[PDB]
Amino acid sequence: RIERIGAHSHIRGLGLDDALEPRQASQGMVGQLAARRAAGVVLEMIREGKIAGRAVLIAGQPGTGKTAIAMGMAQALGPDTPFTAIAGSEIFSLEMSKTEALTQAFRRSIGVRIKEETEIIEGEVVEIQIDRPAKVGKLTLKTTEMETIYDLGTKMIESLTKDKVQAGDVITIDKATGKISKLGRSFTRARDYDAMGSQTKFVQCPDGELQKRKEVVHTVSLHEIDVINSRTQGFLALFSGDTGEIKSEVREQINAKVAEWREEGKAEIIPGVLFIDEVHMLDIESFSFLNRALESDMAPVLIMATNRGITRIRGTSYQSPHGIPIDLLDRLLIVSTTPYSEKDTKQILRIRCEEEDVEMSEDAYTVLTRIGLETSLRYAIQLITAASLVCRKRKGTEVQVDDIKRVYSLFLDESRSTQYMKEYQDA
Amino acid sequence: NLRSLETYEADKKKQVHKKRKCPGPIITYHSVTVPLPPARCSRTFITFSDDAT
Ligand SMILES: Nc1ncnc2c1ncn2[C@@H]1O[C@H](COP(=O)(O)OP(=O)(O)O)[C@@H](O)[C@H]1O
Repeated sequence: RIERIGAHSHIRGLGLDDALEPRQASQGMVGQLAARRAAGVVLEMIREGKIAGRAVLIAGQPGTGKTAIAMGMAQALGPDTPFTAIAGSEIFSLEMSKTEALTQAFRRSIGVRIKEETEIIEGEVVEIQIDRPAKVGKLTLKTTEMETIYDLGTKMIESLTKDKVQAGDVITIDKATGKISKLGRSFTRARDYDAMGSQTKFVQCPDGELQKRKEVVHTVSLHEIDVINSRTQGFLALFSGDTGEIKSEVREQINAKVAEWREEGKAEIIPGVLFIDEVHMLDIESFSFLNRALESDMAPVLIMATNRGITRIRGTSYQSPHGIPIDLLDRLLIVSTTPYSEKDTKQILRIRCEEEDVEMSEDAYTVLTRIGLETSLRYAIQLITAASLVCRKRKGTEVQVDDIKRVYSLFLDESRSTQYMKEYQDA
Repeated sequence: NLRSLETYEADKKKQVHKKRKCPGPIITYHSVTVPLPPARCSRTFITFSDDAT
């Protein structure tokens, strides 16, 4: 519950209507109807997943809400669909090539819902009488509507001895493997032992004696390749990034078995999204790889964001729009974000204030909207926070003009920093 | 009696056989629910066959 509000916490989805009509202000967003409708339609395409290898480029001036609309789409997509957010400079690893990192990122945003039929027996253990030779045992499971006694085997008795199960424990035994899983207790333990005090759990299902076809959908991403590349996979799946596995017999074989599962009804493919923020940092080799990697059937939807116009492509000398080669730039379609006006800026500032739980006068809102239209929006939020803190220190109830104007001089913007920078501190 | 014989064409006997096969010093861990749905609690018992154990 203790998680602080970040720069994109004010947004909590992409405000859209039944007909995908964008709204002025909803779900923490304001203005920018065109790019928001583009986000809505690409999100509909993602949730459809019928087509693979689609790319979208979010372009615009800084502070136009590129990362904002990206996080909004991520939120609107909701759980059950992977959304791999990554920065352009994260692919540069000292233990795995750029192409390998891109393959990892692509396969990481693809999920397979594996269906598994289970048969679990549950109930209340009324009698767990076990005859230890130092071989024979019987279990008396009880439910709210029926009871049954089961003769325990040697291995089952040993498993029960492993996980201590006293009378009155709510357990869920899997008839397939016999794994002992304790859920709780139905009553106290004799009220006499001067220890082991806990709370009592609710009774089990009436038909819990034998659940026939308990369906559990195990969801896992296509990053499962780490499970095969090495005999010990937890080390690679948890921390180790040195996963330069062999592409042959791993990628192709896993894809083939995933197709077999999809055809045989075991699992279903759920393509996610790969959001590369500041994609301009990718080397030209990474762009050349994305050009071809984006053509596979397992290719997720590649959302990208650029904050530049004509700029040199990293790893070469010639320039291209958005710092992306002409090929990949032409392949994808671009979503331009128009700057926000004064009203939109004021509304965004008000939404941020509401998020931060801070209140300020109308004149404060006006002067702060002015300052934000002049300097920037993020700087306006910084001033919101600073003025709220100055007001709290001042013992006031709401932020007045005298606090925003004070923190404006206390904290400087880059435009004024460079102005006072004429002291030639260093070069 | 004839009908009983013809229809006989027991698990308790197999349990008694298992007991026979037991060397004799068998310790049994036994816990049952006992009263203080109705209020109740769990009680634990550990039966020792012979004094050796
Ligand atoms: N539509 C918007 N609604 C609310 N805040 C926005 C919006 N657009 C930009 N911002 C704010 O501007 C700052 C930077 O803009 P951002 O959302 O990152 O877009 P960009 O990626 O173009 O900078 C962030 O602090 C963000 O909160």
